[PDB]
Parts: sequence; C-alpha cells; structure tokens
Amino acid sequence: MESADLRALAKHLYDSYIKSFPLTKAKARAILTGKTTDKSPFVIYDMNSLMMGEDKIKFKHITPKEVAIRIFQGCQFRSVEAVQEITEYAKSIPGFVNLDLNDQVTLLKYGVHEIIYTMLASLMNKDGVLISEGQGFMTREFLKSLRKPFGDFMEPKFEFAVKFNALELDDSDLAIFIAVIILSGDRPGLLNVKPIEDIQDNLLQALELQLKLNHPESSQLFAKLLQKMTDLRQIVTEHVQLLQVIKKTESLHPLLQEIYK
Amino acid sequence: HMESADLRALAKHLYDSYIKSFPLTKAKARAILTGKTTDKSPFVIYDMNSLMMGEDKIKFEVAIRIFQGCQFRSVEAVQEITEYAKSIPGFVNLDLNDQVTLLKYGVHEIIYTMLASLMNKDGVLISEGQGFMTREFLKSLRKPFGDFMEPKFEFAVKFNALELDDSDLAIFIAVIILSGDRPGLLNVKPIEDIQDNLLQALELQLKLNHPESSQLFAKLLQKMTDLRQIVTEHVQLLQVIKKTETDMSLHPLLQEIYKD
Ligand SMILES: O=C(O)c1ccc(-c2nn(C(=O)c3c(Cl)cccc3C(F)(F)F)c3ccc(Cl)cc23)c(OCc2cccc(OC(F)(F)F)c2)c1
Ligand SMILES: O=C(O)c1ccc(-c2nn(C(=O)c3c(Cl)cccc3C(F)(F)F)c3ccc(Cl)cc23)c(OCc2cccc(OC(F)(F)F)c2)c1
Repeated sequence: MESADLRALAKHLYDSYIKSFPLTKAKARAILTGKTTDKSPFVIYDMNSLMMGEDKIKFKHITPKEVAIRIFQGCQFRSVEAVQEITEYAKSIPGFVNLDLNDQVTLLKYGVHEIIYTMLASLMNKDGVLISEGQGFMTREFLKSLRKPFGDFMEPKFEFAVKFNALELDDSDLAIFIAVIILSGDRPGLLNVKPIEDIQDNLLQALELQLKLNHPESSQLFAKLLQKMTDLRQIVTEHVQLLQVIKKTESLHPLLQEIYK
Repeated sequence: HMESADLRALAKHLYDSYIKSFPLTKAKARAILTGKTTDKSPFVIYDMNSLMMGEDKIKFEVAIRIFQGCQFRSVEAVQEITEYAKSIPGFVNLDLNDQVTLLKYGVHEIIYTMLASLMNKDGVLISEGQGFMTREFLKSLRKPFGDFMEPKFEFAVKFNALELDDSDLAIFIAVIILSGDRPGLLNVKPIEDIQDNLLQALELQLKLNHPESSQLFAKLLQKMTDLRQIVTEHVQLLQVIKKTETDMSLHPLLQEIYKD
C-alpha cells in the first residue's frame, strides 16, 4: 500500500474511534493527572464512599446485595456496554461488513475480551480506575482489598494496565491496534480466513507507519506492541478461569443470566 | 537504532552460531523429508513391529520408551540452546541470575519452534534424521501419551506454513531468549536493549529473504503468542501424567526448569 493510503486508513479509524467510545484516553489522562478544568471526580476509597457514590452518581449497573458482588456486577454491566461499542466500531473497519456474517460474529466473540482489557488500561493508572464516563474514580487499593476471590479478580487488570500504559500510546495509535485485534485470522471456527488476514495485513501496515511517524524516538515500538498481544491472550484465558471459579461458588434472574451469558 | 550493515553482520553471526550449535538443521531435515535421495532415506516406524525392527536398524513399554526418547532429545536440545544463547551478543554480560531466568523460560518455546523443523503433517524425524516416526502412531499411544504427542504436530503444521529457513530461525530464536517480560528478571532494561537490536535484525532479514511475504515480521511475532499458550498446556499436561506414572523420572536439567 502507498503511504498516503495508510494515513487515510489511520484517520478513518481515528474518526470512527472518537464517535464510538464514550471516554477517550486523551480525556481520561487529563482527569487522572488532575490537569483538567472540569470538576473533580467522586472518589470511592472504602465502603462509606462507595455508598455515597451510588446515591450521588446514577449507577444503572445493578442498583436494583453484598459490596464485593455489587462491584463485580458493575464491571459486568459496563463490559456489556463496551461490547456494543466495539461491535459498532468494527463496522467502520474497511472490509469488515463484507465478510461472511458468521465470521463477523466469530471475530467479535473472541476479540471483545482482548479489546476490553486494552481499552480499560486507558482508564487506569497505578492508583485506580475512572468510572461513569470519568465522573468517578475508584481506588486500586479498595478493589484489591475485596474479600474471597473478588480482590484477586480485580488486581490482574491493574498489573496489566500499568505495564501496557508504559508504551504511552495515544488514541490514534489505539484505534488501529484495536482493529488489528478484531481481524485475527486464527479465531476458532472461521469459515474464510483469507480476506480476514488480507485486511489485517493492511491494518498492520497502517499501525507500523502510524507508530513510526507518531513515535519516531520509540525504537521497535511496533514489535513491542505486538508482543503485548501475548500479555492479552494469556490474561484473557486466566480471566475466563477466574469467572468459572466464581460461578461455582457465588443466583440471578434468568433474564439477567441470559444478558450476561 | 542500527545501521543496516551492522544488522546484516548480526544476522550472519547468529546464523553461523546456530549452524555450529544445532546438530540437525531445517535445511537437512527438509532434504531427508522430501526424499528423492537414496543415501539420506530414513527407516519409517509406523507400528509396534516396525519399532522393534527399529533397534537393530537405527539407534532408536512403548508409550514410556517413546516418551523417554522425546525427553532425551529435549535435554540435548536444552544443552544446544544454552550453548547458542552464549553466542548472543550481550547475553553472557547480563546478571547471572537473569541468564538462568531467560534460559529457564525460553528453552521450551524454542524446543517447540525447532521441533517443527523436523516435522511434516505425517510425522517427525528421529535419531539425527536416520528415522521417521509417523504422526498417527504417536497419536495412537495409550493412556494420556497419545494426546500428549499430537499438540506438537498441530503447532508445527501451522508454524511451517510460514516457510522460514535456518537463517530466519537463528534470529527468531535469539529474540525469544531475550524477552524482558520473564517473571523475576532483575534488570529488564539491558535485556530489552539487546532484544531491540535482535528485533531490528529479524525485521530486515525477513524483508530481504522473504520480500514477497507481506508483514511476515508481524506474523512471526504473532506466533510467539501460540508458543506461550502451548508451553503452558504442555507443562500442565506433563504434571498430570507425573501424578499417574511413577515409572517416569525426568532429567535434572528438565526437572529444575519445571520446578516453579
Ligand atoms: O469503561 C470501560 O471501558 C470499562 C471496561 C471494562 C471494565 C472492567 N471490566 N472488568 C472485567 O472483569 C471484564 C473485563 Cl476486563 C473484560 C471482559 C469482561 C469483564 C467482566 F464482564 F467480567 F466484567 C473489570 C475488572 C476490574 C476493573 Cl477495575 C474494571 C473492569 C470497566 O470497569 C469499570 C468499573 C470499574 C470498577 C467498578 C465498576 O463498577 C462500579 F460502578 F463501581 F460499581 C466499574 C470499564
Ligand atoms: O531433536 C529435537 O530437537 C527434538 C526436540 C523435541 C522433541 C520432543 N520433545 N517432546 C516433548 O514432549 C518435550 C518438549 Cl516438546 C519440550 C520439553 C520437554 C519434552 C519432554 F520432556 F516431555 F519430552 C516431544 C513430544 C512429541 C514429539 Cl513427536 C516430539 C517431542 C523431539 O522428539 C524426538 C522424538 C520423537 C518421537 C519419538 C522419539 O523417541 C524415539 F526415538 F522414538 F525413541 C523421539 C526431538
């Protein structure tokens, strides 16, 4: 591909990424660092501040239980929203809607988890995570200190995010990276791998040029970012095993179960 | 960042060490596998009696005996990879604990990678290439052993579709060893500095040697994902086997690597 076509693809994905997702990394960083002019987020650091944050912020999430469960269900509620946002974004990826419909379903099914982890890092620092489009901030130490298996379920997300954020990618970088994850030709059950790798080869070309122009000083950043797809594959399988352990230990309305299946 | 003439110098140096360290290259393995030759023809083991005939012909209970044949070559491979790693510029200058840590977690991923060179879809070379044992025979071993053999073939068929030669693999293997993300490393930065140079060398090598193969660099790094997951499955499968087979000891080299 000619470089001007790669740049056009990079911008097409950036513009769609801005429309699809509620809180960009650029805004998230201004909040976390405290450089923004907007109001300080509500901070949840323990039981009583969580209670006020629900009565203050309008948590649609569960808020119909026990605190560790309620938080867990808040992460699931937001993840369900993120899947729809990613599904919408994927449609803007040139070539995606022309794929066999079953393959589109399969690529989203196996990709959304890796993309959620990746984009969750945009909302985290070493001390906590933004919530509710940035109106709130809940501390890492509070999440890490939840009882039984919940504390150990939260912390791996921060340990990854802290590592991923040291690459210092911005939104224009992430927009292409996310597209590369979706167009993975090795997902189980794909019917027609060739046009998926064909598209990914083009996204990879655009990612490489984007990182060289946007980060001329960061050597082999392309490779370092692809190496992070190893971090992603491993933590997602670990994650699946942690949910399976939770289910066998911790009922919900059958309709709710369907929603979260 | 490096000048390209220095990157090519590193590519030749690593290919040269790889030829010196590893007994059976992919180029030789492919010549044996494709045949057309009379001198290099292997004896083929496809069942019990041909295996029994195999001792008197080549140098090679059956589920265990074959397993011990795989572990013997694995231990030799750890020795070969250790020798190779010492040739990687900068490696012997790292903190001694980090040298051990990089080998500890790197050898398995490299064994799988290089085992693919000895395989096609129908079986694997053995006894320095004098033999060939069929995939379906290995898959048909009893107990848990059959299902322990087959995943190695499932990876190899996919990896081999990249059509790397030895000069590519020499650099790829070096990149794997110098991973700064291994658990417990003391000084990550000097390791990442070496990997950046190797990555630069791999990228330029793949562009010159495989100019028609678009984004092969990226596709090869993506295979380092398959390797991380398949090594974990291997370890977990070995541990389950151990808890059943008391007539199985492991070489101290392998035994230490699996400890933690
Ligand atoms: O915006 C966003 O983009 C977003 C995206 C993701 C999360 C989030 N998901 N999550 C999961 O377990 C998870 C993941 Cl990674 C992938 C797939 C499926 C799942 C799940 F299905 F199993 F969940 C987390 C675990 C811990 C934390 Cl720290 C965050 C996450 C996210 O979390 C916002 C958040 C943080 C803390 C309290 C909270 O709920 C509250 F409002 F406080 F009650 C909400 C945001
Ligand atoms: O040369 C070589 O480079 C070489 C390298 C690797 C193997 C080989 N190892 N292996 C393992 O299980 C394994 C691995 Cl990956 C990593 C670490 C530890 C282990 C182990 F500790 F747990 F083993 C395999 C499983 C199945 C097969 Cl197909 C091959 C392997 C290799 O296998 C040669 C071989 C194949 C079949 C019969 C046989 O024995 C016989 F000659 F028939 F007697 C020898 C060669």
